[PDB]
Amino acid sequence: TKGTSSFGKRHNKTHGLCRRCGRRSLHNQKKVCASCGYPAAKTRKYNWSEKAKRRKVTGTGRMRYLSTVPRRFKNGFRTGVPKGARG
Amino acid sequence: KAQIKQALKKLYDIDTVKINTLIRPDGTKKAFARLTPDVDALDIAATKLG
Amino acid sequence: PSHKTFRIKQKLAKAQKQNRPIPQWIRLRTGNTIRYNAKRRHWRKTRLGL
Amino acid sequence: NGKVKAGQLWSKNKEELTKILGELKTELSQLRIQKISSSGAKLNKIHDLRKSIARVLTVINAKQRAQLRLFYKNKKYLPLDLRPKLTRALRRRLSKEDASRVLEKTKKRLTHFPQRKYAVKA
RNA sequence: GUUGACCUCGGAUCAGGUAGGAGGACCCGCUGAACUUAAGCAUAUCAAUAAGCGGAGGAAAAGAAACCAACAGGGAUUGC
RNA sequence: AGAGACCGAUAGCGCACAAGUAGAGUGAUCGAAAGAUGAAAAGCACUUUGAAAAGAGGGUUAAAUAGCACGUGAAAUUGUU
RNA sequence: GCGUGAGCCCGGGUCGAACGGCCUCUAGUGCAGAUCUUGGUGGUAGUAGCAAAUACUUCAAUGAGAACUUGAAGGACCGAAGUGGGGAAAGGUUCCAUGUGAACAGCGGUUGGACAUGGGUUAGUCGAUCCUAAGCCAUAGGGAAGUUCCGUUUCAAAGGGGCACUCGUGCCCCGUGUGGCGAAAGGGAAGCCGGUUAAUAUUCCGGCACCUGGAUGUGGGUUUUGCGCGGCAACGCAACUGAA
RNA sequence: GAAUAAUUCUCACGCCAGGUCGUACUCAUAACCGCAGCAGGUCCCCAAGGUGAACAGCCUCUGGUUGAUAGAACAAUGUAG
RNA sequence: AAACUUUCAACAACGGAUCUCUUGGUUCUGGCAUCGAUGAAGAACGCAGCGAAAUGCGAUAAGUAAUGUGAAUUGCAGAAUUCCGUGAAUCAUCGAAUCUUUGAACGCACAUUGCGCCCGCCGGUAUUCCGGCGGGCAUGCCUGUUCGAGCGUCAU
Ligand SMILES: [K+]
Ligand SMILES: [K+]
Ligand SMILES: [K+]
Ligand SMILES: [K+]
Ligand SMILES: [K+]
Ligand SMILES: [K+]
Ligand SMILES: [K+]
Ligand SMILES: [K+]
Ligand SMILES: [K+]
Ligand SMILES: [K+]
Ligand SMILES: [K+]
Ligand SMILES: [K+]
Ligand SMILES: [K+]
Ligand SMILES: [K+]
Ligand SMILES: [K+]
Ligand SMILES: [K+]
Ligand SMILES: [K+]
Ligand SMILES: [K+]
Ligand SMILES: [K+]
Ligand SMILES: [K+]
Ligand SMILES: [K+]
Ligand SMILES: [K+]
Ligand SMILES: [K+]
Ligand SMILES: [K+]
Ligand SMILES: [K+]
Ligand SMILES: [K+]
Ligand SMILES: [K+]
Ligand SMILES: [K+]
Ligand SMILES: [K+]
Ligand SMILES: [K+]
Ligand SMILES: [K+]
Ligand SMILES: [K+]
Ligand SMILES: [Mg+2]
Ligand SMILES: [Mg+2]
Ligand SMILES: [Mg+2]
Ligand SMILES: [Mg+2]
Ligand SMILES: [Mg+2]
Ligand SMILES: [Mg+2]
Ligand SMILES: [Mg+2]
Ligand SMILES: [Mg+2]
Ligand SMILES: [Mg+2]
Ligand SMILES: [Mg+2]
Ligand SMILES: [Mg+2]
Ligand SMILES: [Mg+2]
Ligand SMILES: [Mg+2]
Ligand SMILES: [Mg+2]
Ligand SMILES: [Mg+2]
Ligand SMILES: [Mg+2]
Ligand SMILES: [Mg+2]
Ligand SMILES: [Mg+2]
Ligand SMILES: [Mg+2]
Ligand SMILES: [Mg+2]
Ligand SMILES: [Mg+2]
Ligand SMILES: [Mg+2]
Ligand SMILES: [Mg+2]
Ligand SMILES: [Mg+2]
Ligand SMILES: [Mg+2]
Ligand SMILES: [Mg+2]
Ligand SMILES: [Mg+2]
Ligand SMILES: [Mg+2]
Ligand SMILES: [Mg+2]
Ligand SMILES: [Mg+2]
Ligand SMILES: [Mg+2]
Ligand SMILES: [Mg+2]
Ligand SMILES: [Mg+2]
Ligand SMILES: [Mg+2]
Ligand SMILES: [Mg+2]
Ligand SMILES: [Mg+2]
Ligand SMILES: [Mg+2]
Ligand SMILES: [Mg+2]
Ligand SMILES: [Mg+2]
Ligand SMILES: [Mg+2]
Ligand SMILES: [Mg+2]
Ligand SMILES: [Mg+2]
Ligand SMILES: [Mg+2]
Ligand SMILES: [Mg+2]
Ligand SMILES: [Mg+2]
Ligand SMILES: [Mg+2]
Ligand SMILES: [Mg+2]
Ligand SMILES: [Mg+2]
Ligand SMILES: [Mg+2]
Ligand SMILES: [Mg+2]
Ligand SMILES: [Mg+2]
Ligand SMILES: [Mg+2]
Ligand SMILES: [Mg+2]
Ligand SMILES: [Mg+2]
Ligand SMILES: [Mg+2]
Ligand SMILES: [Mg+2]
Ligand SMILES: [Mg+2]
Ligand SMILES: [Mg+2]
Ligand SMILES: [Mg+2]
Ligand SMILES: [Zn+2]
Repeated sequence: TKGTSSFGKRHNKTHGLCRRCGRRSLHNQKKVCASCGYPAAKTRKYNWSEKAKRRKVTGTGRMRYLSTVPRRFKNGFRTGVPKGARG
Repeated sequence: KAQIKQALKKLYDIDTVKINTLIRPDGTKKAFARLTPDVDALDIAATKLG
Repeated sequence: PSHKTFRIKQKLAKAQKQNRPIPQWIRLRTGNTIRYNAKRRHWRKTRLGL
Repeated sequence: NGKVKAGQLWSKNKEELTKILGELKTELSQLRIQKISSSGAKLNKIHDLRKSIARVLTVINAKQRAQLRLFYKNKKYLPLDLRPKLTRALRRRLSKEDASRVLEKTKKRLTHFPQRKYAVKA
């Protein structure tokens, strides 16, 4: 009766939605994410998988703050306004 | 509901007796406001609103 | 089930606002290559993971 | 109309800016309320109105910060958002005064034996 | 007896500060294999390598002799 | 940022395209296919048969032996003569 | 047409933007096989088959088209441990109305859980929220090169209650003990009847109630020697001071 | 704490307020899991008349279905009776 | 003699080889040194006159200010400027701002849009109750301040 009959009894959930990475990988009883390692302070990452590292490395998101640093560096991290501007 | 009641009074100068709310399947909130019986809702919907 | 939490309710709302065809005027722009919607989902075909 | 221009905003105090902001706000709400059951040339007025609101908020904010910076001039401690933001590492560096100090003994040596300007003939 | 010191140990949403995470191609350490070769196999080899852990920068590390030599003596470190 | 006795869409990176996307797995993880109308849409007005999809005329174009199932259009396999 | 041969050259048709001969240089350079890799296509073949769960028939209407669409009339099955009326887990709009070429419903289709456009979920009383269970994790401390392992009251200086404030600042008591998460079936304050929509209702409308918290005034009760009377009794009565 | 008023009287009546999230529909020979509109699997509440010891089998009421590709013929060999 | 099977050609099918093309890869060489508690990298939810995705942005939301240029955007529509001066644009540049819920993530928690405490202002008869608004409350360690403990210990 292993197989088709036993497959009918599957109506529970081992994993739920993680609060940090968003995948359905948070273990319900252990309360530990199988993907990012929440709630540890560091993020889970291993060198035996290069594919997994590249799926979430820097640059795969929005870069909301880090993408404006090269422009500020080139101009010397200056402050002020251009000469006789209005306002 | 406490914020809805104060806003309607400030905006249109209307009074209510009770307010019911729900959240729609599309993620937005809809509120039912019942006026005091001495004011006609049909009149308000024409003077204010449209 | 009728018992839901607010996080699951929020997810279900977004999944059905993302399930409409493309407007007609998109297909008449210069240098267009989009024909249809390639991410259409149906409750009888593919299961969304929560 | 419903389209204000930043040129005239810069020459006003806060009282005018606040009441202009209020008048712009009520008008935008009314057009939203009566937006349904019709459609026409009022459709672009809402776009002009919400952009006009952004301009007034910007001018109010800028005039406030200028006054605050004048207040904290010649003070030892300033609020965090008025302090310069260079970079975390750039903010921890030794100041130029401290990084260029020397001992008494090495200073006396530079007074009497610095590098010289010289040439060697062929 | 009163009062005043010293030493050690504590409280405070006391005044002012500072660390964690990301990145890790290259750099400084710790810990640590087996497949394989020996026509078998245990010392050996693969290798003071892969995987695991901690710490930095535009370079890091090393560095002004308790050195090399045995000469008619050289003279901090690094690289070809 | 500049280049090459490199590859030319089953090649070159898994990805020349809304690609680490769609999809599979409880999970760690696995992971594609898919480029080319014409110089210019000038992307077929009107009449007629049909319930409609469409057909027959008639038009545009250098070309429809280029009609969006779109450059060229091989073989396996199939229809008529 | 040429060459022993691998091959080379020309005529006819289709087509639309680049290509060759000779001497040197260079290589990811020559396919029938690997139960070879990717893609495409045959014979078999209009073949095997589309046979559990008793079953359909007449008239009319719609429509290009009706066995499996709608009305009426007959004939039947489920037979209250139901093919009935409601829920928990799981799904996520599948719910309602209007309309519709193709594709899907292994026959058909004017019908659809399919396709297009709009609409729909109303609470102080039903739940969650509060409590703890098996269990999980912080704090004091001890291991481990380290990611971290143990430890839950311990070999710890571990709390909370009141009063005025000129106005917070100031006074005075008690002390053995001192965190959180964990149940939509355990524990637990409080709502019933009638009506209403295409689609919600113990939630909307009408009538009639209840619980908790907070302020407070009338009536009544007690006290002229201060905090109620009655009954042998079991006890009764609208009240009828009470800190550590 | 009273002798003219006092009463921190658990008595009657009277004043004010009660925030936040779920609520549609199915729960299965088509809305869940088995690659699917699969004779499999998946926790509960309500429970009529007759025969009969009876929630046995058999017939009926309320409620619900008439849905599983069809038409014609009756050879061998089969499956079921 | 037809039909059927088989072979070749023309035209018509099925399928996407071949030829030519390329806003893409790959390898080498040269220049530079800049993330974060002043809240990063990553995640979620929203924002357009008509948008599902992709790109951009954050309730000031398909963007605001400032500087330069000098007449557009374009699938449709409307409207604005039309270069006087008060200036088109998904333009270029970028020194001033805004920046939802989270995340090392910080009042305690979180499978909950759950439950608290302190200070101030505004309403409801109110220091104590209810509602709205603004500002706050994690841990380890350093320097300083102030309040303390101990017959550890000095003098009087
Ligand atoms: K101290
Ligand atoms: K590399
Ligand atoms: K490692
Ligand atoms: K590929
Ligand atoms: K999946
Ligand atoms: K020509
Ligand atoms: K022609
Ligand atoms: K052609
Ligand atoms: K030819
Ligand atoms: K057939
Ligand atoms: K049957
Ligand atoms: K039946
Ligand atoms: K409630
Ligand atoms: K009420
Ligand atoms: K809840
Ligand atoms: K609550
Ligand atoms: K316990
Ligand atoms: K430790
Ligand atoms: K409970
Ligand atoms: K309704
Ligand atoms: K009285
Ligand atoms: K009495
Ligand atoms: K309901
Ligand atoms: K219901
Ligand atoms: K259920
Ligand atoms: K019976
Ligand atoms: K019986
Ligand atoms: K027979
Ligand atoms: K037979
Ligand atoms: K090619
Ligand atoms: K976006
Ligand atoms: K809780
Ligand atoms: Mg389990
Ligand atoms: Mg100014
Ligand atoms: Mg509600
Ligand atoms: Mg402080
Ligand atoms: Mg670190
Ligand atoms: Mg090897
Ligand atoms: Mg060997
Ligand atoms: Mg061997
Ligand atoms: Mg061996
Ligand atoms: Mg390593
Ligand atoms: Mg750095
Ligand atoms: Mg160097
Ligand atoms: Mg150094
Ligand atoms: Mg020395
Ligand atoms: Mg020497
Ligand atoms: Mg040397
Ligand atoms: Mg190149
Ligand atoms: Mg291809
Ligand atoms: Mg490729
Ligand atoms: Mg092509
Ligand atoms: Mg034609
Ligand atoms: Mg041609
Ligand atoms: Mg074709
Ligand atoms: Mg062609
Ligand atoms: Mg052929
Ligand atoms: Mg061409
Ligand atoms: Mg080869
Ligand atoms: Mg071959
Ligand atoms: Mg061979
Ligand atoms: Mg047959
Ligand atoms: Mg069948
Ligand atoms: Mg059969
Ligand atoms: Mg039938
Ligand atoms: Mg029966
Ligand atoms: Mg029967
Ligand atoms: Mg329906
Ligand atoms: Mg219909
Ligand atoms: Mg069919
Ligand atoms: Mg059909
Ligand atoms: Mg149909
Ligand atoms: Mg649909
Ligand atoms: Mg209750
Ligand atoms: Mg622990
Ligand atoms: Mg320890
Ligand atoms: Mg709890
Ligand atoms: Mg219960
Ligand atoms: Mg009360
Ligand atoms: Mg007592
Ligand atoms: Mg219903
Ligand atoms: Mg049921
Ligand atoms: Mg079934
Ligand atoms: Mg299924
Ligand atoms: Mg009997
Ligand atoms: Mg039959
Ligand atoms: Mg037999
Ligand atoms: Mg942030
Ligand atoms: Mg906001
Ligand atoms: Mg606040
Ligand atoms: Mg600190
Ligand atoms: Zn996670």
